[PDB]
Amino acid sequence: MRECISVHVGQAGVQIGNACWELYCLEHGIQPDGQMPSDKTIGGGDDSFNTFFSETGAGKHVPRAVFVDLEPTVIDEVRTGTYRQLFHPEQLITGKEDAANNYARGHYTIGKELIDLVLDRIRKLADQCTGLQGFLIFHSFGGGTGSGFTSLLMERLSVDYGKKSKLEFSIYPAPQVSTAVVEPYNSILTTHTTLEHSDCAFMVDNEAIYDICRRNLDIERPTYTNLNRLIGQIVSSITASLRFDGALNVDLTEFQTNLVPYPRIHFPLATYAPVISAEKAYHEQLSVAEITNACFEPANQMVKCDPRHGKYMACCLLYRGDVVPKDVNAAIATIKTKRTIQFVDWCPTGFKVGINYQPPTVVPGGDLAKVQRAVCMLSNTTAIAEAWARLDHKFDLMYAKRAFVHWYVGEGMEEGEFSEAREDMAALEKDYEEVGMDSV
Amino acid sequence: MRECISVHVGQAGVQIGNACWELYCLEHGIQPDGQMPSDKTIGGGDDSFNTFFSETGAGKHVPRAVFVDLEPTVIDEVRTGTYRQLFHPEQLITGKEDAANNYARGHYTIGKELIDLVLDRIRKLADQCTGLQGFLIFHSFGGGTGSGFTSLLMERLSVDYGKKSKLEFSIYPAPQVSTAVVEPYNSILTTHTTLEHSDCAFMVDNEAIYDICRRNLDIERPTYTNLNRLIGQIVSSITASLRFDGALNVDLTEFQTNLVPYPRIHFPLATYAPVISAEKAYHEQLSVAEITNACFEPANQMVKCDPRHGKYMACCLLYRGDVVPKDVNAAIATIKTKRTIQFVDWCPTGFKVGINYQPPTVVPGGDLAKVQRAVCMLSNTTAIAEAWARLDHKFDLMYAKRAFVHWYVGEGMEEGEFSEAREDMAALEKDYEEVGMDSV
Amino acid sequence: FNLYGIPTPHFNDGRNMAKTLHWLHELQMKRGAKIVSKRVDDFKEKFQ
Amino acid sequence: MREIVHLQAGQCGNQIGAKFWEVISDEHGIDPTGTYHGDSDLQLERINVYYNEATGGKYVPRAVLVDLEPGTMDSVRSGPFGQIFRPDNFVFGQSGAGNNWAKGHYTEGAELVDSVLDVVRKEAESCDCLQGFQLTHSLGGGTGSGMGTLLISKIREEYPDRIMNTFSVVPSPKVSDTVVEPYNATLSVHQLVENTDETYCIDNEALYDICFRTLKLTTPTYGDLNHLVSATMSGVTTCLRFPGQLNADLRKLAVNMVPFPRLHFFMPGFAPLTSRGSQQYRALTVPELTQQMFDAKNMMAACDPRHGRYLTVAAVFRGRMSMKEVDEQMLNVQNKNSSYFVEWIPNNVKTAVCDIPPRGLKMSATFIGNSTAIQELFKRISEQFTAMFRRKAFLHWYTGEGMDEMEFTEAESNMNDLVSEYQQYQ
Amino acid sequence: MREIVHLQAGQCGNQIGAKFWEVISDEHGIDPTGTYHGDSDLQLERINVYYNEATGGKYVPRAVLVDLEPGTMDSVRSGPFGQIFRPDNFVFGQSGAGNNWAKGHYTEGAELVDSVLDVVRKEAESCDCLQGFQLTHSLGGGTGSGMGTLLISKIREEYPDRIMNTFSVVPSPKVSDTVVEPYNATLSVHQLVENTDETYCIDNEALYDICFRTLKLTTPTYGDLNHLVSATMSGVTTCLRFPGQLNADLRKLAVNMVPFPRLHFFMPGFAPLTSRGSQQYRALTVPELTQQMFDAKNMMAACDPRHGRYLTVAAVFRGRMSMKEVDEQMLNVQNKNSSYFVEWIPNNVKTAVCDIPPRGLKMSATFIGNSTAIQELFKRISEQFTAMFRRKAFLHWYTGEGMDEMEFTEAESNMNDLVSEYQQYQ
Amino acid sequence: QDTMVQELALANKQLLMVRQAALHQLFEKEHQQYQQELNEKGKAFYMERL
Amino acid sequence: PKDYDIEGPEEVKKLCNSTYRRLGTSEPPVWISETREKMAQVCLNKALLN
Ligand SMILES: Nc1nc2c(ncn2[C@@H]2O[C@H](COP(=O)(O)OP(=O)(O)OP(=O)(O)O)[C@@H](O)[C@H]2O)c(=O)[nH]1
Ligand SMILES: Nc1nc2c(ncn2[C@@H]2O[C@H](COP(=O)(O)OP(=O)(O)OP(=O)(O)O)[C@@H](O)[C@H]2O)c(=O)[nH]1
Ligand SMILES: Nc1nc2c(ncn2[C@@H]2O[C@H](COP(=O)(O)OP(=O)(O)O)[C@@H](O)[C@H]2O)c(=O)[nH]1
Ligand SMILES: Nc1nc2c(ncn2[C@@H]2O[C@H](COP(=O)(O)OP(=O)(O)O)[C@@H](O)[C@H]2O)c(=O)[nH]1
Ligand SMILES: [Mg+2]
Ligand SMILES: [Mg+2]
Repeated sequence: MRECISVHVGQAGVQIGNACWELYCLEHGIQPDGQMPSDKTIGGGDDSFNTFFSETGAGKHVPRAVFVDLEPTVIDEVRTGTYRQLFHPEQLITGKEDAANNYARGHYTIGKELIDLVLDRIRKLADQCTGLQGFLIFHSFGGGTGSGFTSLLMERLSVDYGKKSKLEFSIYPAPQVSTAVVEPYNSILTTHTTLEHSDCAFMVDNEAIYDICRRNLDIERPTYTNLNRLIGQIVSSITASLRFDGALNVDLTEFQTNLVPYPRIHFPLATYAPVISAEKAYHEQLSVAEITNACFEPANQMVKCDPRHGKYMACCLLYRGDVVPKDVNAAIATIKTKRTIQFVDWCPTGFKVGINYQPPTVVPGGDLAKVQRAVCMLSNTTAIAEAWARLDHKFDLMYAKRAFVHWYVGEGMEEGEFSEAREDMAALEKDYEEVGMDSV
Repeated sequence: MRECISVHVGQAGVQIGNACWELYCLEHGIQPDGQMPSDKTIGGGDDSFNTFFSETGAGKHVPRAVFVDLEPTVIDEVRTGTYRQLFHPEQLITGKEDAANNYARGHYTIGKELIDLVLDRIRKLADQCTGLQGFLIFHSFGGGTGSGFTSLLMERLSVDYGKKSKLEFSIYPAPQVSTAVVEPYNSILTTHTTLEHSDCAFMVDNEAIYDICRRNLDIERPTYTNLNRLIGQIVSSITASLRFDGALNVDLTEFQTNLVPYPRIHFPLATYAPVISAEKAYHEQLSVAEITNACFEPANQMVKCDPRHGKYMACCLLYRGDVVPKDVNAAIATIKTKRTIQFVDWCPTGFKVGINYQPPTVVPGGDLAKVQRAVCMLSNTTAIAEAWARLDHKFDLMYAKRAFVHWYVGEGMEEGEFSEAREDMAALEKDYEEVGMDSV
Repeated sequence: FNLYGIPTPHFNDGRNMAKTLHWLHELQMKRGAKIVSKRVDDFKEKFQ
Repeated sequence: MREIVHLQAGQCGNQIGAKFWEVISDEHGIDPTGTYHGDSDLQLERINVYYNEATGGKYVPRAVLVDLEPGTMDSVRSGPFGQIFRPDNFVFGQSGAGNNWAKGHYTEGAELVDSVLDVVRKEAESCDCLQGFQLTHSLGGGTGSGMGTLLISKIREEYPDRIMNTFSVVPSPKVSDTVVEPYNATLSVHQLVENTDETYCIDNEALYDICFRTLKLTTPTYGDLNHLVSATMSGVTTCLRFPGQLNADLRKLAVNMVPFPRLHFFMPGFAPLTSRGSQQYRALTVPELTQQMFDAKNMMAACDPRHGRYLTVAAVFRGRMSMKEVDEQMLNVQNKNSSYFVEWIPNNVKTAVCDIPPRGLKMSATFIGNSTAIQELFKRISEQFTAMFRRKAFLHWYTGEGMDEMEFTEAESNMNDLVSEYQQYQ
Repeated sequence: MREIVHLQAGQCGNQIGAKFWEVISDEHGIDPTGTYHGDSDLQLERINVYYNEATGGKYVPRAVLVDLEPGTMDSVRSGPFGQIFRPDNFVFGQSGAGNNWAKGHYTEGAELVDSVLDVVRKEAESCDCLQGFQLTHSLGGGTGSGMGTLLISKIREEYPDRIMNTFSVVPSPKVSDTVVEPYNATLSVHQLVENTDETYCIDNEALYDICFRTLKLTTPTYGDLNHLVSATMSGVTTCLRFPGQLNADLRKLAVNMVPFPRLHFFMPGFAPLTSRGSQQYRALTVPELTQQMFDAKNMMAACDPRHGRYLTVAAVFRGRMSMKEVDEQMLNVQNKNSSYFVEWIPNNVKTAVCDIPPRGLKMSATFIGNSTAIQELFKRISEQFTAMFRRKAFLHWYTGEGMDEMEFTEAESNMNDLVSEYQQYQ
Repeated sequence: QDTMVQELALANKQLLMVRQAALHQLFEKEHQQYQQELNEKGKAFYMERL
Repeated sequence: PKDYDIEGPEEVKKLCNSTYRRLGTSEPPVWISETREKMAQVCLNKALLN
């Protein structure tokens, strides 16, 4: 049983999850209540819901998720919304006070008083599984929870489930747009602690998806639940082989081996492909070639960073639908001939393919159309450095004035951590430089 | 799309707005409240309003106008009249004490106290509008805010905006009647600062509108309400191509490029041909082959000259309603053959046409019968110099012995502008006679 | 308030030309088929 | 759950607090009797933060009614929403404040802080988890500056981990309705530097001008003047009460704002003010909302942001909006206007989004902002104090009450220290 | 294969170009939703020429629609066949062009170039073997003449081996629909001759004289003479997409007709023209049909064929017809009017026959010409240019936004260069 | 079952091609004796250029 | 359009009372979050030879 327990921490994680879980309750016909509309399909398959929805006595297809937050305000919706009878009572856990955009509370105060309960529920969920391919995580490298409680977990989990794909998916600080002035700190802090506790981090930024939802899906003014739909289509196309079948099938253990090059540079930027409103699509050709080319464009990329300022070190093209192996091969050959896209020298190859046979699922009420072919290229580009450096510049721009620290030391975090992390991130940046230098 | 705002300065300018905005309210189903007529209110059905109207979201259509005048008595009867609910209560601004038919008071003394309010208001119209195609400045030439204020008003509009078109449909001092004695002083001065800034005018008088009302229409004792209505009929026809799609669209940008031969000659006509009572059009069959002849006929047009010697040199014809391009073409090819309506031989093209698919509308309480077709004609001619140097000759009688000057120089005005008007004025009449007969 | 001036029937989208560029000899064949005499049928199988 | 406690002292804080629960009882759906009459289940779920529970559906407000003269008590109970207030929360002395800091804080103050703390301790133990207290007063008065400042000191020592709000009506520059305003306000801010976590300085004619140029009525009342003040303190605890897609509470609204312990004195502001003739003529949208939000003619304390520059700002939002324009029209105030922000803090705005607008509107926003422009609210109140304390103006009314003259010297000794830390980033 | 991409510039190209798309979605069988509903499989035999298959059986027509306003596209996107197109090709500006070159070719022209040439490009190598480019515009107005002529310069640089077809609308001789045309005509033709291979010099007035004389329609609008151009326009390329016993693509028509690269000046025609009341009064066979193919009243350029000796002639036919009646009849035409042809060419005429007539027809044909009288089109424009250029009549709007005076003189020198190169070949 | 949505479609092709051929005989055979019957009452069809 | 008036013909003029019950008049008909309205959208809603 290729099972996968999903952990959604932080206001984002939960919102993102609600959306992601709507796709899952649709891929497999699981009525937003628990019961599967009596039918046999490619989703009703005992071996197609097990990957996520656990079976019961009276088809109560429970989710194998664990939504966590510290401020009841958000998960009370998942508890008084359409999907209230699904998420098992205590599979969605909440606290009483938030973390107030601060890693300290998330790691040395408000967090501690909860990790115990959460870990216990993951132990229970794991026990029910028979092959926990991985523990998909979804946080927010900016808020106190997705930076603090998320860190605490990744650490404690390491010494409990050990070598077990802990794939990540966070909203790394955006380039210009930002919701907080205490993110520069939290971000440079979490990475330092999670770096050696995470396997892969399919990162994604809000600004990027925004433009993507204005240049393509012309949804001018977009809400979060709009960007959270495509931040959830990536999770399906990433975890589709463990459910629906196909020719070449990729697993939640293949990415780490085919993408992460060295045990530190584990941050593969992500990009989907057929992002066209159900009004500008029909009138166009969405063939393997176009969709593949679309992904390697210096814009469709879902992270505000241009690959043309960096080198690729591993690309995982995960297709889905009526895709023909032959076309893929020819399309990948073209993206190799192009010299505007450059691959590093220590990666002669650098293409990991995967072709599930299930076409993209259409969410009832969304900008995306009803396509037949789709790709989701994860890429470990050395253009994530330009980003890490700007976050670093911000951390130093304020640490000099020891600003916004009064409420970081007086919550537990000794002033030392600031430097520990700062210096470590400086190593990551210098690390990326050498990794790029073409072999001599 | 394709929007253009209006500005009504002066009593003549604002009272045309007290009669022109009736016409637009009857065009697009806008009741005096400012809404769709309660019933017949679909969810959303056009963009035709957008040239002179804008949504508030709820369903009220605030007009795109600026009502400024130094006399609040002419502003109060639209503040307390039928259209108190249409105009935004803050765009419609007044002064305290009138400029009192002095160019000094409209540009130096009290004009300065209200420049900040109009230009702050006009720029939020420009910010709200997405693509602006012209300015509709409605201003007379007789008073101190009809003439003095619009000299300073469009001077600031020509430096803050630049390449936007300027339009005028208002009242020029009559050659034989007048309602003020200082009209040869105000009109001789407001032309000085409106040569390189203004690109349209209305050279003919208002007693021609008395002549059309009395002798074309079957009305005796016509009134300024009837005069203001007939001028408002022409503003709707020049802007009929900005709301209603026709056979060939003629929007606001090439009214500029076609009707000005030289940059100091920017004076087109305003001739609405079918000014026909209900009592005559039951009696008469109106054809498009004759409505252009009637528009060129000395009878129906308001061209204050003898059109025997009316030397037209840049014509523009705009059609509304049941028209076909050949009986436009057959009538307009017949008219170049036809001799005593003398044209310019060195402009073999001469004409341009515009055809709209909307029939001409009628307002209740008027004498015009709703005609199936109408034509509006704006031709730049050189016969204005007969009515132009005569107004200069009207200024020369008071020029010698300095009558009425002590109200100017006594209250903020230099005497040099009384001279500097004259040579620029003599240079303009020099320009009109220079284009006469050099090619024979 | 009445229709004043000459009504000229026009069709702005332009179906009038499509009717007259349809060659009203197969308009009758769309709406049927001709029945001619036999001795224009039998004559013309000989000398045309 | 997420209970916060509201306090108020003096007749200034009482007319603020009475109007503050005119609008929340309107918001949650509480009638002037006490029963629920709303239309949605959303405004009954997190009502625990302000309204308690009693048998019969009687949602009781959560306050301690503090004053020194009972005339304001009759003003509160005889008001339109004065029936719902719990009667033994009306704690009142029988001798007036004297318009004086001294007897309001030392002699008549100390005789009633035990009777206020007892009902504060009584109320605060019936909740499950408490975030903090919230107090509205006037620095120019006698009760709010005298007793209300002592209550700030007492509840901070007892509950150190809890957050604190004060909504202080700072004295006005141009008009003055109290001569001893430079005396009564320079000693209350002496305790506001350390005993408070969030301070929202509010000027009085900064309410008069906005109510004149924007709400556009030539004759304002105190209730309309208190209406704007009640809007933002309801707007600050927006996501604390109602759901949304980006939720921030009072503490999360503190951490992202102040970089230093003492620089915590703020500028409130409410964005969607029109007047009611032009509610139907103006299209309300986010770019028009955030333009009037950052425009300083709509500033709720009489300071000019042109003289200094903002340290950080926040703007929590209401209604059913998008996220692209609470970013594109929010970077634009930073990038296009870059000289009016400090350069040592890279980003400068907290954005929080709720789903529920206030009762009456579709889409609203409130503005709070730390600035260097608060320096000259303290410069002039120094100049009002330095020119007046030097010639021993009214000290015999203060040194005869039970505090020495030397306690006045420390008042500007750390007010000027507030400045030196304000002026250093200028 | 042999596909061509369509381009529509300006408003005039946006109806005569659009009216082609109802004509050819009539002829190929494509319904206005976009799918296929026809009767014959020879209809979907070479659909690759004008359309590209999108998804699931619909044929979106490939065309780049360029204009400076969206309102002329409001009659195209919301036409009967507006939702067969793709919305990405609807590229447009924001403000007006207003018949000016320096506004439509220099200032506002150059801004929209990057957004038009990318969608021209990215649609060009989506296919395998490009045959040519297919413009549709006018010469009277600079909104489309300004953009269409520039689009020639930037396409011919990177596509030198492709065939250029432009459907220019030359000004009518007697009366104009725009006063500034003779500037717009010479500034078009100055590099339209040197950068294009096929231009069709159709004016509106000859199309009118067709509708009055050989059609007997008293009030046909702009939707009627458009169908006369559009249905003729399909028969020019009828051998690309419909099989025949002697095929002729656009290009072997190009190699055959023009001898010298100064002559890209063609005149079309259509063979079944007569009234509804004059149907049974006429014989539909090619001895009774090629007469009106060569008649003066079925010429779309208003140029006298008696004044004009035809240089090269292409006659492309439709339907099951004999080939000796194509060839013997064409010399039978040449015998009676041998003086009004040229005699240095042994065969002035090129023939081509297709096997598929249009709907409602049993046999049809269409004409492509090249005559001596197309000179008088160009001298008249020069006569209307020099009289308008002598006093620099409308020059101050060209000089106003970035155009040099000398480019008018270079165009006029090239204008009479075409007249002098053309009279020597006579 | 996924074969069966493809099985019935090709079976519809077999019926389609066998009824077009049979209807082709009927239409031509009817048309000839339509001509034959009219030729006895002194009428006939018009063939173009007959 | 004042709810309460201070210059009206009444006798007692309470200055402590406001003149306006609300800041505006246009409250959204229904009160629904985006995480509800949106996620609550899942609800919403041949051959011749077979
Ligand atoms: N991409 C994305 N990010 C979100 C979304 N919702 C919240 N976030 C992130 O959440 C961060 C702000 O913190 P919160 O929303 O309060 O979430 P949190 O991690 O629980 O933070 P605390 O409440 O302080 O503990 C921002 O940086 C956002 O990036 C979402 O829907 N999409
Ligand atoms: N057609 C028309 N013309 C009007 C109307 N009202 C005024 N006029 C003309 O406007 C002129 C009035 O003189 P102005 O110089 O414009 O007066 P003003 O603009 O109010 O300037 P001040 O009086 O100084 O404030 C008269 O000569 C009329 O011919 C009107 O209602 N309809
Ligand atoms: N904002 C506001 N201020 C008020 C109101 N009523 C009184 N004040 C202020 O309170 C100040 C006087 O304070 P005082 O009555 O002595 O306060 P107390 O001693 O605490 O009761 C004056 O300067 C007023 O500006 C009100 O309704 N709203
Ligand atoms: N053949 C034809 N020409 C048209 C039609 N509509 C407009 N025109 C031409 O358009 C010309 C006017 O110039 P204009 O439309 O402004 O061209 P633009 O500026 O490029 O858009 C006239 O000369 C007409 O001949 C039509 O339906 N058919
Ligand atoms: Mg949180
Ligand atoms: Mg006046």
